Amino acid sequence: GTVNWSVEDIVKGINSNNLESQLQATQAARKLLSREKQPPIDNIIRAGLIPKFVSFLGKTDCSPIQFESAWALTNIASGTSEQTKAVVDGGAIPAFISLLASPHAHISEQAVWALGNIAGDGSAFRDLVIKHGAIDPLLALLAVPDLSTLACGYLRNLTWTLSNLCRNKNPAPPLDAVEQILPTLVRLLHHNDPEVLADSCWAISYLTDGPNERIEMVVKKGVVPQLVKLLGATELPIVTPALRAIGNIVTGTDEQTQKVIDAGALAVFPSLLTNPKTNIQKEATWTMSNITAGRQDQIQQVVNHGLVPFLVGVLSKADFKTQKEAAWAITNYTSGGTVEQIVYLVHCGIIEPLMNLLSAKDTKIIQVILDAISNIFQAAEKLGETEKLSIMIEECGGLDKIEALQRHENESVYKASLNLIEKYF
Amino acid sequence: ARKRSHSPTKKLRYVKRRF
Repeated sequence: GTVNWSVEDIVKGINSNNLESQLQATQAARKLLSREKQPPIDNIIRAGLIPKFVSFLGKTDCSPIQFESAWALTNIASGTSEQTKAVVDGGAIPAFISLLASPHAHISEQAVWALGNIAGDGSAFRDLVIKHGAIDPLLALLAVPDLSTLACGYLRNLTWTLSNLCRNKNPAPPLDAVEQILPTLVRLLHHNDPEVLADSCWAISYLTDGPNERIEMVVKKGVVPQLVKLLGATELPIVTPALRAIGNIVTGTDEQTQKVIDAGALAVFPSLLTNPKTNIQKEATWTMSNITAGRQDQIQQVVNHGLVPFLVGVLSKADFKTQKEAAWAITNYTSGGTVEQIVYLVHCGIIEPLMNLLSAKDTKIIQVILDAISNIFQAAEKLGETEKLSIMIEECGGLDKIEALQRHENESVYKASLNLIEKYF
Repeated sequence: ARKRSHSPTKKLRYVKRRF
């Protein structure tokens, strides 16, 4: 009945003065915009239909046309930034915010979804949705004693839209908006649905991707233990955002990092640092690199949890990006560590893989490795065992690699290699 | 030894079409 209409027929129906004809044409538009392959969004926009749909959003007496137009506009807003902008330019934001209070749950859900797409376009539309007052009604939709009474799809859509309100930087979301959203986010972070958990973790990861004051806003809510628990989940879609959030948090101050450690995060890293998903391994090793950049007691907790052998493992075999993160972790470790910690590192077998990685073409990883070797040599000097370390490097085939780097294009690599050769070889 | 922040996301827009 409303299937496979032409845009011409849709226009004729919507331009009729008959609300039922308008409803049928709007539903045909919705079905066109819901097709799997290349929905004709641009044709619908060029036909001038967005203002009509937006006006239909306000037909409180015809809830079906509200729903159909909300769905059509949601799918238009799901397209390119220009198509989302076409929806915003038609006045859709305040109309959808008004629909958030609809007594019909499917209409409220559709408005939530549409605002999620609009905010997901970027920081400008995110902040514009916020300025029009979306957060209060959105959060009111979740003000129930037990989230489990809400329909699963409804709650998932609310969580996703809230996550888009937390997303993007340059600028980051307004501080007052983040403080307004965070308590509901914590509650959602304790929900049992895997998709709600995943999107809540993503929102926290966004909110912690910034300066230390944003991180502090988050960690003062006490969510770090829940994030560690989720770090241990079996569902990769939960572990990925949980790990991103924990890594962001350990980019902060030593005290925030210590909050991560105290919550028991390090005990999860034997599995994370051997995870079959390359992205998990890379992100876990980056997190480790930022933990080894911390205090000597924090390096010591890395040692106690038995993680140095796992760093040697990643450095020995992993995708190259993860090996680069591991090199960074080793260099930070040797920069901040005691002499005893550095000798422990050597005793775990770091030198041979660290030397094998000097065969790489990336200049940055070579510089990182040369810095680490210099630090290890400084510790050896403090112990008077520099000759033993030199022999160690020579047996690995590393002296050849260093003396070869003496002929490298980068000045820093050149000078560092020559300095090592002159002082210790 | 300084902390290193995460790389900028290359996914700049997050939108969902309702099928």
